[PDB]
Amino acid sequence: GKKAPNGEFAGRKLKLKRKKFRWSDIRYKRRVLRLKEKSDPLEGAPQARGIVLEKIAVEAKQPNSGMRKAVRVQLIKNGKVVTAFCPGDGAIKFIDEHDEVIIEGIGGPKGGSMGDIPGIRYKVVKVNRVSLKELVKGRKEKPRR
Amino acid sequence: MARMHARKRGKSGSKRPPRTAPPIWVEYTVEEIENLVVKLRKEGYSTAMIGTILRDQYGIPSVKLFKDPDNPNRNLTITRILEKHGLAPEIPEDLMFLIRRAVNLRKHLEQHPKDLHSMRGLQLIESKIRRLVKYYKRKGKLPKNWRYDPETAKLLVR
Amino acid sequence: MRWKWIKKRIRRLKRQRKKERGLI
Amino acid sequence: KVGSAGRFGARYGLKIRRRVAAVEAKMRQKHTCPVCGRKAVKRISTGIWQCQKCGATFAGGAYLPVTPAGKAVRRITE
Amino acid sequence: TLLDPLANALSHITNSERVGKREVYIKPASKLIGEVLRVMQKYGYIGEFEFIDDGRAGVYRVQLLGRINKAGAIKPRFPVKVSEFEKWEKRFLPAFEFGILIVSTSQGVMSHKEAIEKGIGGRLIAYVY
RNA sequence: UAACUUCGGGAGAAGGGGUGCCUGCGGGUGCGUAACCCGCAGGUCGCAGUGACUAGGGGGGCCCGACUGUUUAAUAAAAA
RNA sequence: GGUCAGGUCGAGCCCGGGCUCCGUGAGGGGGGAGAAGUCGUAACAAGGUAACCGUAGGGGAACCUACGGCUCGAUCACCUCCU
RNA sequence: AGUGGUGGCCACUAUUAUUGGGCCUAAAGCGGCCGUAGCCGGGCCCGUAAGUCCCUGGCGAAAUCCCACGGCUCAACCGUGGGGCUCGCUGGGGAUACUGCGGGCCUUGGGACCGGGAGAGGCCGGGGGUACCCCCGGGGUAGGGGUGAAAUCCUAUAAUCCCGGGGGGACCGCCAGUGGCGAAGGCGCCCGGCUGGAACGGGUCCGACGGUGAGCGCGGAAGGCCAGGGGAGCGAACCGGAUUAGAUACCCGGGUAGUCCUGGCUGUAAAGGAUGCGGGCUAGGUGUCGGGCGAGCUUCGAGCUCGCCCGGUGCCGUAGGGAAGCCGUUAAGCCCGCCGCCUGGGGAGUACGGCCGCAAGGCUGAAACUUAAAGGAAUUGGCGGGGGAGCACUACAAGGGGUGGAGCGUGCGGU
RNA sequence: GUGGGGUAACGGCCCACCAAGCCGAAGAUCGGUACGGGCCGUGAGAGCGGGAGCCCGGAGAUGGACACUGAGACACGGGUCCA
Repeated sequence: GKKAPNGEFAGRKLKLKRKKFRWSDIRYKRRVLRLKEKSDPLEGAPQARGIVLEKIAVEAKQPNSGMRKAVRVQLIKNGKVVTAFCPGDGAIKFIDEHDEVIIEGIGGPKGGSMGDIPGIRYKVVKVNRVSLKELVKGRKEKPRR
Repeated sequence: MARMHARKRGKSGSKRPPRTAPPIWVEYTVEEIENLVVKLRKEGYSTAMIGTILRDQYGIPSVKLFKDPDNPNRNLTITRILEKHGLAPEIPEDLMFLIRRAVNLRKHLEQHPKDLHSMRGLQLIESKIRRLVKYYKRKGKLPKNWRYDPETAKLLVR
Repeated sequence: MRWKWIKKRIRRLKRQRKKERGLI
Repeated sequence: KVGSAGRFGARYGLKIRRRVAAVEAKMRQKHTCPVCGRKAVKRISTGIWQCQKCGATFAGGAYLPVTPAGKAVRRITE
Repeated sequence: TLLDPLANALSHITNSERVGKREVYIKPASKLIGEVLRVMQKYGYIGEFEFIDDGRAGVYRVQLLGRINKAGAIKPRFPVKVSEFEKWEKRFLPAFEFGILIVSTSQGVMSHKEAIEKGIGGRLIAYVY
């Protein structure tokens, strides 16, 4: 070859080669460690509730346009700061401050985001445990709040 | 052939004689030719230089092909004959010459200092001798208890 | 470009070792 | 690590005591005696070096029995 | 240096055939070469073969039919059981019915079908198609 | 035994533990059991065994001068 | 069961050191985003100063000069290859 | 009677390559060697049967899984039988191709020997000239110098200019070639001694001593660091001048370390063939360097040349390979053994710790976060104070009139 | 290593004496994480991922320490005691 331990009893050499190089994938290293868990604020969980600290809006990037409605939350789960994107059409009536808001991830932990958002990885599904997404739709429950 | 170890070029294209049928164009016997080897060894010739002589003078193709066997040691030619007589030391002539050069070099580097090229060559000759010796000690060409270090080298030379 | 990165790093290191040397 | 400076302590300043430690170490050594071929050459006095074995006293450098100044005189040829 | 000589002897034979040369001169020279040549010759995938006996360097001169497209050896020379003969023939090789997965057994060199008939494998030596 | 380090040092850092007396042994030196030195074991008293006398409290940070030395004999021994 | 002498198992408390993780602090460094502000015009054609590089000093910045290397080098760059 | 969302895991993903991936240019060859551990071993024989294959027998609980049939309306499911189960362990008998080991053997690999020969290989000493510079003397006036133009600057008891002499440092135009030598970094005046390596022909010698090689060890341009010496010219810093809006820069006048030599020390490179090392094998042609060999020519010297042969460096090109450009016996071709290394981009070659270094630095070496691209080759087009060539009168030159002045006419901006 | 104690019993388990060995790069020691197995999830396979109901074996019962009765506990709804 141009490379390898091909010998009969050489196999430990080969097995280590592969073992070191496997670590070169971030996604493999994260998951075995628990670095994934620690980094995401929900702690590897699907959702967590928290209290809306204040309503802030974030700016659109250079390709795009649009001023997005958002909540800065303090999780009741832990004691950390999260930024969570709130949808809704006329969004702000539906969403409410200092009530309990429940935040979920979106789109995987790919680390990327949409263009209209400078860096928000998170979704607000629920406000007072009734979805925002019901209020977007006209066919299940038409606007409320 | 071809191998590289202190050159960036291949080895020479020379080969052994294939007159592997016994001589009959020689007109000297085995007996006369042995007689010559004792006298020449005694004179001051080393065993490579004897065999070269034998090919030119006495006209044999190879000294492997007029005198193998006649004693029961491996690869029977000159120094095995001598070895049974006690005219050859056990340390191969090959090794005797390598060792002699390895002494010669320390003495020049001293007197001539600032030799980079010659210094790398002293490391290289020595290194090769340890590897050759490591096989010989086992084979019985050298004693088991022998070691090759550079002080022992100087001893042999002197 | 190429010059920039390296000298910046060498500045970054010498300031850090300065801030390490005089606050121990 | 010290060559011979460690008697002095931490004192005199690193560079000077490093230099002294090297130069004296070399100074103590045996050196070629082209007289006998036996050597034990020591510095008796200032610019004086003497071999114990042959009783010979001869002039030398400050750290060698030969001087680099002296070699230049040799090198020029008559 | 010269190590694993057999793989090399097969490898020369492949290059010859890719060119479509009439013959091959095998510099390596063994019992292994000649028994493998006899197996090749029974199948009639090679033609007639000469061994000159020289002790300077034995030579084999091989006729090429061109019926061997590729023939090479195994990198580990990992061992092979009787149940396992099929597994290696489908897996690696394009063949399915060509009947040579050359294996060495206690008798010499055998093919695939010949290994079944006897009932004996050994270490997997190489392949031929 | 720490920070620090010019690898010398910091260091006796810091901090812990034992130590009397009697009775039986061992090693070492010697010379023939004389002359000595250094340990061990068992027994055992008091509140306390360096019991008296003798006999350093320790640690870090900052400033200055590197150091040892010298200075206003006799108000000033220092950052001079 | 009393009280006490000798020996063993032996927590809990206290003291100091070692190791390992978490929270956190004036002040300070860079990073990814932002829209608009500020200076120059460096790089991309040769960008009107061909560029890179290791090393060394200096510059408000893009950078510049010295030395040696390199062309992934400008060019009809013409001992020569190129012409 | 679910559908849909988020989070995670497995497939898709040959994005972990054993099946089933790579390293000229896409990410990736270690600056090079040495030899340790380890991995791997030519031919022939022989002993063992450890590895390796076969057979029998002990056993790997039930459940889970498949197939079959049956029961519950049916089916899921469960029963029953058969088959299989992480299936890692055990004992005896046999075989000996292949492997391991012990012994014997052979020259095919490896190292070694001898003779002609070439060389900018290394170490030392001697020495020549060219050119610069300084100083002495002669000669000889008014500008020299510098540039794209300039300016600073330099010069009158005299610079530049021109001759003769002495001293000094440094280096070697021609020679010099697509050329030669060294492991690599690299190596160029000429002469001599000392010394290392190589191609080659003759295998004369040991007889598998072999290959690779984690670690380790060692060399390592330039500059730098330390000491000493040397200093003619050159020139970071630096001090003016110009250019430029300003120059921070290109340009010019001065100028220090340094450049040189020795002793010592550190270690980097686009240290490139961006192509790890060793071997076998796979179309050729031509030139060239040195060797061997047979000739012709001959100034009778391999001086000029041809072929065979051996090694090396180049051009063109086959099979094949490559994304393509290319590569192609000097492989990116076909194989084998081993080492080093990569797995999107930025954060970052940073942080933190350790290790080395005198420092500068070197080695190792993250994470939070953010992103839908980063990259390679070619195609086509535009473009370029990029190169070459050529035309045009709605181009420029030549030439003749005119606008911008004034007043008016007319349109527009503004008001 | 030698003798001995104690246990249901082997044993540096514990003890006296005597020696200076034992272990390591085929990764010791240290930090960190984790009941293990039958199986299961996925994948054509190779492989990857997993230890959940359930069965099998061990471990625990506020944290720690302690004995007695019993073939069997140092004892999951027993006692003593400390936090």
